[PDB]
Amino acid sequence: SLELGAADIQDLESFEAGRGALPARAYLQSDAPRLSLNGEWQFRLSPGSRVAPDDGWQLGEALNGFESLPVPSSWPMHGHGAPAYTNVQFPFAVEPPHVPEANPIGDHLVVFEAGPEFFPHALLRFDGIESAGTVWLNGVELGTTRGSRLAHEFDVSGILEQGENTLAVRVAQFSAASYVEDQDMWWLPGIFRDVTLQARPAAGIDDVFVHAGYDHITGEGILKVEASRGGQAIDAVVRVPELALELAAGTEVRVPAVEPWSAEVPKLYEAAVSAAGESVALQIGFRSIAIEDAQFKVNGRRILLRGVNRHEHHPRLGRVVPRDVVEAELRLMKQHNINAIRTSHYPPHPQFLALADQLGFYVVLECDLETHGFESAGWAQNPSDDPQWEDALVDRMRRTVERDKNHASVVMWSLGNQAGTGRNLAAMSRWTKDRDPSRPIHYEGDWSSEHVDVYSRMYASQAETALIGQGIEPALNDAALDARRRAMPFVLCEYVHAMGNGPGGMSEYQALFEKYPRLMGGFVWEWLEHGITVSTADGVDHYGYGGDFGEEVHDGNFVTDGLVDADRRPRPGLLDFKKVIEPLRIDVARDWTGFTLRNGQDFADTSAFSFRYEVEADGGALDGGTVDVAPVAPQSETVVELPGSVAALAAGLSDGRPAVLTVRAVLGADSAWADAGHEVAWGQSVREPGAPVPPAPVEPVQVQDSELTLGPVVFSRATGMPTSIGGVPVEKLGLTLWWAPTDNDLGREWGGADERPLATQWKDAGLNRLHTRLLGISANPGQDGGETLTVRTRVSAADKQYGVLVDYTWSTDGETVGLRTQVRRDGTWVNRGFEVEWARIGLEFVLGEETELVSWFGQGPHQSYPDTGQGARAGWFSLPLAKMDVEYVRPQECGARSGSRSAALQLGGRTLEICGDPFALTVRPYSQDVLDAAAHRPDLKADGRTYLYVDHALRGVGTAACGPGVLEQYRLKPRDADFILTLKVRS
Amino acid sequence: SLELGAADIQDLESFEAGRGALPARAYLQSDAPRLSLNGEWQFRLSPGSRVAPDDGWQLGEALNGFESLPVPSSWPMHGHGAPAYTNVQFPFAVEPPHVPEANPIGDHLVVFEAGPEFFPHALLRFDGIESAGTVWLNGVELGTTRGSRLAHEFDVSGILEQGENTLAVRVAQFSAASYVEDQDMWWLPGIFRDVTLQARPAAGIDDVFVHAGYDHITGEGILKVEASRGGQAIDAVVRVPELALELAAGTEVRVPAVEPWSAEVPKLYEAAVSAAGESVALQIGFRSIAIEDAQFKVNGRRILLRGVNRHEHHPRLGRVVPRDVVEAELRLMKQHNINAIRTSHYPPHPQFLALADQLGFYVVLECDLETHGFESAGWAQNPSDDPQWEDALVDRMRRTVERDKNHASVVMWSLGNQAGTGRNLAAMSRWTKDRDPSRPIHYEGDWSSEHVDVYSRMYASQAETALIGQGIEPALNDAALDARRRAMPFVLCEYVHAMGNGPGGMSEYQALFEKYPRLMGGFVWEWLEHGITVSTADGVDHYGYGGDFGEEVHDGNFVTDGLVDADRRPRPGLLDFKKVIEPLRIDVARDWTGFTLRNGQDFADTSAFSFRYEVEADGGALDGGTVDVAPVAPQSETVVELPGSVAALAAGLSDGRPAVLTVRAVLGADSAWADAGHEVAWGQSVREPGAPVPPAPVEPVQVQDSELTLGPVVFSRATGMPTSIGGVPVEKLGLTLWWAPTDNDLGREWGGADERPLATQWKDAGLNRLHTRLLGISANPGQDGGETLTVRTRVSAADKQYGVLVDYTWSTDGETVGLRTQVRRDGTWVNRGFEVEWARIGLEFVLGEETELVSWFGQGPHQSYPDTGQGARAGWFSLPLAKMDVEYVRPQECGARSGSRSAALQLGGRTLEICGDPFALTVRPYSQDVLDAAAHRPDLKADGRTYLYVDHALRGVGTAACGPGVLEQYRLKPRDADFILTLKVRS
Ligand SMILES: OC[C@H]1O[C@@H](O)[C@H](O)[C@@H](O)[C@H]1O
Ligand SMILES: OC[C@H]1O[C@@H](O)[C@H](O)[C@@H](O)[C@H]1O
Ligand SMILES: OC[C@H]1O[C@@H](O)[C@H](O)[C@@H](O)[C@H]1O
Ligand SMILES: OC[C@H]1O[C@@H](O)[C@H](O)[C@@H](O)[C@H]1O
Ligand SMILES: OC[C@H]1O[C@@H](O)[C@H](O)[C@@H](O)[C@H]1O
Ligand SMILES: OC[C@H]1O[C@@H](O)[C@H](O)[C@@H](O)[C@H]1O
Ligand code: NA
Ligand code: NA
Repeated sequence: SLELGAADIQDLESFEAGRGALPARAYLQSDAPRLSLNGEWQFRLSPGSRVAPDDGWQLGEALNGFESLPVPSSWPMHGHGAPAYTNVQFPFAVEPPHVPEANPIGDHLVVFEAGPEFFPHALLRFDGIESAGTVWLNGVELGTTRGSRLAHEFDVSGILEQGENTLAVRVAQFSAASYVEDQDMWWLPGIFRDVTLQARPAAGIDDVFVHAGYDHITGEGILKVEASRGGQAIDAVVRVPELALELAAGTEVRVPAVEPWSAEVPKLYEAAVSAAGESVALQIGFRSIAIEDAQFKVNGRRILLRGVNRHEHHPRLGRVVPRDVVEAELRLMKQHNINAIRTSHYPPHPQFLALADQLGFYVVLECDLETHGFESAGWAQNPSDDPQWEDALVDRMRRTVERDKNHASVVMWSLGNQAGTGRNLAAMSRWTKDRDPSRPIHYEGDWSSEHVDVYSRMYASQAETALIGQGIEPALNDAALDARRRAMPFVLCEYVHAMGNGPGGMSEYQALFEKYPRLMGGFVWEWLEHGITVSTADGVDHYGYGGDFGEEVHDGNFVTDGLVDADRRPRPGLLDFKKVIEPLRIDVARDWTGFTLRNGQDFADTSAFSFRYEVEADGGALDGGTVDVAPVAPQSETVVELPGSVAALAAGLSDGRPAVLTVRAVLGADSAWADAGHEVAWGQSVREPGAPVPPAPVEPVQVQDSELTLGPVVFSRATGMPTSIGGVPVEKLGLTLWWAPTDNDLGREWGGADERPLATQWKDAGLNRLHTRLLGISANPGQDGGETLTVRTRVSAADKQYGVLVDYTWSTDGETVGLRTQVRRDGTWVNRGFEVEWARIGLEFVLGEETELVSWFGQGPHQSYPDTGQGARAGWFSLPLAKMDVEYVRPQECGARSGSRSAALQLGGRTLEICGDPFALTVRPYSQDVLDAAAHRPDLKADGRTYLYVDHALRGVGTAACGPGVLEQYRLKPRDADFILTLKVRS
Repeated sequence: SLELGAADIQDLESFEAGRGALPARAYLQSDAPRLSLNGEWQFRLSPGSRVAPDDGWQLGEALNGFESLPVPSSWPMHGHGAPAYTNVQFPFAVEPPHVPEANPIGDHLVVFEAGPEFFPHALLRFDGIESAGTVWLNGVELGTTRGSRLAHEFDVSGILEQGENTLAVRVAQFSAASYVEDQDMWWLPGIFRDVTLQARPAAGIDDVFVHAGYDHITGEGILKVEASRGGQAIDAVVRVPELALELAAGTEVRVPAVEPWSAEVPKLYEAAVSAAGESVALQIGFRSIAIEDAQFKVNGRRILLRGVNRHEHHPRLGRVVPRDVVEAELRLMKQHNINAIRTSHYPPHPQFLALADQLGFYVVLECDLETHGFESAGWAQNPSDDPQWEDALVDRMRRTVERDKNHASVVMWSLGNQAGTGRNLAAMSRWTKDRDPSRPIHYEGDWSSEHVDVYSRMYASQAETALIGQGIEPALNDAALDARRRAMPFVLCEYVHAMGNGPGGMSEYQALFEKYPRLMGGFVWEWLEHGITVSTADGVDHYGYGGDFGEEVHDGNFVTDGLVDADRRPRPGLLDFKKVIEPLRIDVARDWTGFTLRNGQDFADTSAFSFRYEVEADGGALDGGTVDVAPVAPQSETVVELPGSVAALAAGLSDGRPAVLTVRAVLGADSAWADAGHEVAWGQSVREPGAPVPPAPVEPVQVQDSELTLGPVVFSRATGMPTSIGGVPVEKLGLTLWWAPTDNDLGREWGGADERPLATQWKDAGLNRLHTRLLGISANPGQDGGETLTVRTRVSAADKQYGVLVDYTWSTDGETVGLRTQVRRDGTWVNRGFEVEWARIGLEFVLGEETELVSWFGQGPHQSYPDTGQGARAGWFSLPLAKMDVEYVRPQECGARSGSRSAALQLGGRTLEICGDPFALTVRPYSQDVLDAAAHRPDLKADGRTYLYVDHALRGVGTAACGPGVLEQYRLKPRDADFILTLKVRS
C-alpha cells in the first residue's frame, strides 16, 4: 500500500463523532479563570491530505510555510483559497464517507502562556471548527472534532505546562461530516469561533440544567436548578436575590409570584449557583410551553410567531459575526416587529442565546444536520437512515441540546433541515424528548410528523395553509398518524422567500395566521443576503455571489435571498414585512372622527405606546398631536375618538383636494431595542385627489415639412413620437409590456403544463424585443379652432403574428397636454401553445436630459408592486434620482412606485409634471436592456438620458424563485385597455 | 394624413409582382449590341422610407450623401449596414404585407453613354435586386422589380438618349416580397447581379424555346426550336452544323443519330437561330426525362442522383459569386463525385446553367419562394394559400421557367421550399405543366404530392427511406392520392445535414439508394458554409456567423452547415461523401489475387479510367503498376486478376507484419473538370498488424519518499499518476468519457421522452466536469523479481452517486511499458430519469511538452469517427500537429483518427510511441475545456502542453442538428471495459 496520506484520510472518512472530548455540557458563565486564545495565529494551507506535511510543525519547528492568520476566522475570507457557494448540490462526488482529493487542509498554531491558576486542572474549548479538527497540545494529540457549529472541550490536565505552551490544530475543509452539513450557504473552512482555556478548580460545577416553569393559573414559578460535576449531582446553593430565594440545587420549589418571560416582556431574574470552588451566573426566565387543542401556547396563551431564519454571515469575515453586528442586527429585527428566530440550520454562536433571552425572541434552536444533496438520488445512501451514522447524529443533537438548554428564549428544538426521513432522526428525537421534555420538537423533513410535536412545512401555498388552518387538509394514509398530526399546531419554518424584488403575497399568509388558532405563524426565508464584498478591476466594491469565486458548481445568486443585505441594510421587503406583521391594527374612520384599535399582542397591553395623529396636505402638516388611549388588553379592541380639529379639517377641505390622516403607535419611552418615538404600527385615511381634467383642445396642429407642433409639443412626422414637450427633449415614446426579470421571474412555476420561468416565457414570446410600426398620423377637429392629433401604431415582435394596436390622442390648451392611450389586442397572445402574460401596460418616455429629483403623490417612500408595498404609506415624497433605485446584488426590475396620482421630474431648469388615475412611476438613468443584462451593480451605467415609466397596469412579483408565484388576483393577462394622462412643463 | 413616406410604403406593401417590365423570356446569347453597366456607381443609404430623401437625386443633383459602391453588390458587404442571419424566424413582425419602420433604403445612381447602336430600340436588364427596386432613366420611372433572384427587363425606347444617360435605382431591403423570401441564409439587400443595356434590332428574336428529346430505342434526337418576337412566332432559321441540319424554327424533326446528354457524358451541339436582324447562339443537349414504374429515368435509364444543395454565397462579396469561383467550385464538386445540384432555394446566376450543361450535372432548378416563418403560427396567413398572392407567386414561377427552359441540365422544376401547402402552389404547378411538360415538377412541402411528379422529403430517416424504397410506407388517407404517390419515385431533396463534425450515417442511406429502384438518391444539405470573413481586434481573420453582426434575432452558426467552407476548402465530410457516392465499387480479394469491379454509372462504361494498384509496407511501396480492364458496362460487374507479384508479396509477408494493397480507378486522361490521374474510386485489402505484446514484468517498483519508479516510468505517490515516461513529462493521466459537443450534440433528438440535446444531457450529468479519487496504489509480484503496479481510482462528478472504478496496471521490462486499464461501473448511470450516454471510453495524457509531428498506422489522413471516415483509407500517415485539427467555424470535437493501431508523437528530441488494439488517436495543443468554451477559432490558444487522447471506444457523430441522431449501432451506452496499450520512448 504505497499512496501517501492514507491514515489522515481514514480519519476524515470516519463515521464516528470524533474522539477524546469531554462530555457535552452547557455553555456557562463561571468565575473560574478563563483565557481567550483568540488573536494572531500562524497558518499553513495544503491542497489535500496526501501532500499536507508531517514535518513536526505541531511543535513550532516548521515556521516556513506559515503566515499570520486571525483566529477565529473563515480562512477563505483572508486570501487562502476561495469561498464556494452551493445550494443543494454537493461540491464533491457523492460517495459517503469518502472525501475528494482536492481538500484544503489548514494547519494552525499558536504559542501562549498559562499561569498557575490553570493548574492542576484545565480544559481547552473550541466553539466551532469547519469541518474536521485534530488538536495537539505540546505535541500530544488531544483528539478530534466533528459537528462544525458545535462545541468541543478537551482536558489538558497533565499536558498543559506552566509558562509557554504550543497549540496546534489541523483543520480539513471536507470530511465525512460534510455529507451531513449541506446547508444552502457558503462552504467556509476554519476555526471560526472562540478558542478558550478554562481552569477547572476542585469542588467546581461542570454542568447546570435550569428548569423554570410558569403556572398561569396561580402566577407561580416552578424552579429546579440541577448541578453536576464529573457526571454526578452535587450539593450547590442557588440564590435568586430578586425573588428572595436561597435553595439547594436539585430541589423543585414553587415561587409565589413571578413575572413570566415572553418575547414581548422578556423578564429575567439574575441567579447564581455556587459550590465551594466555583460559581455560575445565570439569567432565569420563567415560562412554560404547552401544545393543547392544536395550538402552540406559552404561559397559557396561544402566540403568533413573526419570524425570520437567521444564518451567521458577515460579508468580509464569513461565519465570524462580530458581537456588535449581532447586537445591532437583533435590534434591527425588533425595530421591524420580528419576535421569533429560527437558527437556520445549526446552533448559533453560544453568546447569541443570552441576547435572545434579553431582547426577547422566541427561538427555534436547530441542530447542525442537513443532507439535502441526497434528495437528487431518491435519498439513496442518506445518512439519516443509515445505521453507520447513528452515533454521529445523536452526538450532534446531544451537543446542540446540552449547550443551550438553560435559555428561556429556546421554545423548540429542531432536529435539522432537509435531511429526509430515517431511523437516526427518530433516535435524535427520542433522545431529546427523554433529556428535555420541556420543549416541543420540530422537524419539517418527515411530513407524517411521527416523531415531532408540531406540524412544520416550508413554502406551503397560502391556499394549502388555509386548509391546514381549518383542519381540513387531506388525511395521512395511517389513521393514527393522521389523528396525531391533525391535532398539532402548524408552523411555516420557511415562507415568503425574500429573494430580490419581493416577497409578494405576504398579506394573504398573515390574514390566515391571525384568523386560525392552529396556525402558529411563520419564519421568512431569510433574514440576510450572504453577499461577499469584492471589488472590480477599478476598485468598485460590490457584493459577489455563487460563481464569482471560480466555482465549478454553484447556485449563483440564490445565496442573496434576504430581507437585508449582508451589511444589514434593509431591502424593501423588510419594510413591507414590518407592516404586514405589525402587532397593533389601526383602522382610521373615513370621516376622520376616530380609529379602531386592535391589540394583536399576546401578553402586553398598549400602555407602552404613544398614539399620535397627523393631517398633511400639499402645503405640509395642517394639524397633529397625541391622543390618550386607555390600555387595551391583548387580543382586544376599542374605538378611539380623535380630537375634533381633525374632523373639522376633513369637513372644511374642498372636495378633490388631497389630504392624508395618519395615526401612529410609537414607543412612549426608550426600550432595550429602540428609542422613544420608534414607530411600531400605523393606519391612514386618504382623501384622494380628483381624476385629471384633460385640457380643452383649443390649440391647432401646425404642420411643418418634417415636424408637427401642437401647443408645447413637437412631433416627428417620420415616427409620430414627440421630440420635445415644453422644451424637454424626448428621444422616444412607446408602449411597454415587459420588465427586466426579477429573481422570482427566473423561477419555475410548478403546476400546469407550462413550467418555463416567466422570464423564459417572455424571451420566447419576444416580449423583451418589441418593435413599433407607424400606421398613420391624423388631426381631428377639437374646440374653437383647435385640433387633436391621433398617432396610430402597432406593437409586436419579430417573427410573431400577435400585436397590440396602440392609438395616442394628444390635445392641448397651450399649457397642459392631454394624452389618451388606447390599447387593443390584434390576434391572440399565445406562443408555444401557452398564453403570454404581460409585466405591465405602460409607457416609456426616454428624455434627452438627466433627472435630478423625483417627487410624487402616492405611496412611499420605497417601491411598491401590486402584491407588495404594504409598508409604503400614502403621502407626498421627493427623492434624488439615485435613491429611487434599489441596490439588489443582481440588478433587476425594481423601484416602481405604484398607486401614484401625480409626479414631477426636475430635469435641469424645467419640471415635467404628470397626472393620472392611479399609475406606477419608475425613473432610471439607464435603459431596461442595461438593467436586464447587468449581473452585478457596476454593470449599470448612466447614459445621460432619463427613462420614465408610467404604468396603467402592473403585475405582482410573487415568490416564484422558491414557493408560490404571483397569486391570480395580481397576474396581468393580455387585455384591451385605455387610460388618460395629463402633462405640464414648468420653467 | 400627416406621416411621411406613405406612398413609398404603399408600394412596398403591394401584393403585385411589380410593374412596367417586359414579358419574361429566356436568357439568350445574341449578337445584338450589349453594354454592361456593372462598375462603380454612387450610393446613398437611408434607414427607412419615411426619411429616404425625395431630393431629385434621380437626375444626379444631390451628390452629397452619395459615395462610390461597386455594382453588382450586396451592400452590407461593403460597410453599409450589416449582414443579418435568420434561419426560419422572420427578422420583422409577421403581419403581411406590412414592412417594419427600420428598412434600409439604398439609392443607386450611374451615368453612362449609349451609342447609336442602341437606337431606336433598347432595354435595360436587371438579373437580381434584393428585394424591391424602383428604376428611373433620365428621370422617367420605368417600373419596379419583385422576385429578388429573378430577372427583369424594361423598354427604354424613347427614354434612352444618345450620349449621356442617368440611371437611378431605389432598392428597399424589406418589402411584401420578404414574406415569400425566407430562405435559411443571410438577409443581404442590393443590386447583386448584372445590369445590362441591350439593343433590340428590328426583325430580331426575343425568345427561344428549345425542345431536344432523345429516343433511346432508335438513337434519334427529336428537335423543335421555337422562336418569337413580341409574343408572336417568327420565321427563323436553325442551323446545327455538327448534325448537318438546317431547319425552320417551329418545326419538329427527327435527327437520325445523336449522342445523348447526361451528367456523365454532357454532349452538347452548337446551334444558331437566325432572323434577319438578330442571331442567337445555343448549346443543345438531347435528353428525355420519364417517370415510369416508380422510377425517374433519363434517356430510358434509371439514374442515381449524387447531389448537393448549392446556395450562392461568397465570404467577402455576399450574394455576388465571381465567375472564377463558380467554375472552380463546380470542378471541385465533380472532383468529389457529385453529379447533381439543387439550386437552393432560388434561381442561380443566369450564366450558371451553361456551366452545368457543359460540366455535367442533373439540376433541380428551384423557384424563389419560401414562407417557412409562417409555420410557427400554424401557417396562418401563409402567402401560398392566400388569394391576394396568386399573381405574385405565378409570376415567380413564370420568370423562373422562362429564363432557364432551354438548358439540358435542368431535369426538374421545383416550386420553392418550405412554403407549406396552398392554392397558389397548385396554380404554379398547373402553369408549369402547361408551359413545359418536358420536365417533372418537384415540391416537398405537400407530402400528399397531389401537384407534383416525384415524392420528395427532407431528412427522412434511413429507416423510413428503406420503407419507401420497398413501397411499403403508410398510406395516405385518400386512396387515389396514395396510389399516385406510391407509384412515384422518391428523392431526398435535403439529407445528411453537414453541419460541423459529420455528417454521420451517410453509408446507410447510400446502400438503400443503390438497392432500391424507386430511390432516386439525395442532395446533401448543403454544399457550402455561409461564413463571412471578419477580423478580431488584433487583425486575426476568421469566419463569422449569426449574431456576430449585432442581430437582435438570429440563428447562430446554423448558416455554417456545409461540406466546404465559404472559401471552398473541403471539410472532412466532403472527403467522406466522395467515397460514399463513388460510382465504381472495387472489392479487393483477401488473398490479393484480384478484385471485383462494379460499374455503378448509368450510361458510361469504365474506359475513361486507368486501374492502378499499390502495395505498401512500413518501409514504403513494395510494388505497384496498372492493370488492363476490359470496359465494364453500366450496372455490370467483373472480376479482374492482379499481377502475380502482388499475391507473391502477400504470401511472402510474415504473419503479423502490416501491409496495405490499394486498387484505384483514376482518370486516364484530362477531363473538363480534373486532370489525368485524378482518383475517382478505390478499394483496399489490409493485412493487419498483430495485437500488442505487453512486456515481461521483470523490473521491480522502486519506492522513494514521494515517488515510485518502474523502469522508465516515474509516478507520484500522492496521485498515482505518472509524472514522466522515458523523460517525457506527464502533467496528468486520467479517464475520459466526454468530448466538447459537436453541432449535432447541440441538437435535440426528437422522439422518446428525453429531448434534451446530448450536450445538455452531458452537462446535467456532470460528464463535462469529472473528478478522480485515488483509492490505493499497490505493487504485485511480476516475473523474475519484477513487479507490476496497480493504481486504483474512481471517476465521478460533483453531486452524483454514479461512478466508474478505474484500475491501471503498469508493467515494464525497462524499455517497453504495458498499461492495462479496467473500467467498471459503480452504480447506475442515470440522471434526471434517463440513461447517460458516453462520448468515449478513453485516456487523456497531458504532456508537459509540445508535439511537433504526429504519425500513425490506421486510417487517414483526415479524421474518422465510427459513423464517418469512409474517405479515410488504411495506411501510414504523418502530419504536423497543426494539420491534425479541423478548422470548423465554431470549434468543437474533431480530429480523432479512429482505427489506429500505432502512433508516434515527436516531442522535441524524444518520440513517444503507443500501440494498441484499434484505438482512436487525437492530439491537440489546448484542452477540451478550451475547445468547448471557444465560439470562434481565435478563442483557441496553445498552452505549451500536448493533450493526447487514446480512445478504446467512441460514439458516432450522427446528424442530430437537423435529422437523424447517431444510429443505434454507433451509440455508446455505459458499459464495463478493459483494454491494453504498450508505450515506448525513443531518444
Ligand atoms: O466567536 C468568535 C467571535 O466572537 C464574537 O463575539 C466577537 O465579537 C468576534 O470578534 C469573534 O471573536
Ligand atoms: O433613529 C435611527 C434608528 O435608531 C433607533 O434607535 C430608532 O429607535 C429607530 O426608530 C431608528 O430610527
Ligand atoms: O418609428 C420609430 C421606430 O424606429 C425603429 O427603428 C424601431 O425598430 C421601431 O420599433 C420604432 O421605435
Ligand atoms: O452577376 C454579376 C457577377 O457576375 C459574375 O459572372 C462576375 O464574375 C462577377 O464579377 C459579377 O459581375
Ligand atoms: O492536383 C490538384 C487538384 O487539381 C485537379 O486538377 C486534379 O485533377 C485534382 O485531383 C486535384 O488533385
Ligand atoms: O489526484 C489528482 C486529482 O487532483 C484533484 O485536484 C482533482 O480534483 C481530481 O480530479 C484529480 O485529478
Ligand atoms: Na439584470
Ligand atoms: Na466550442
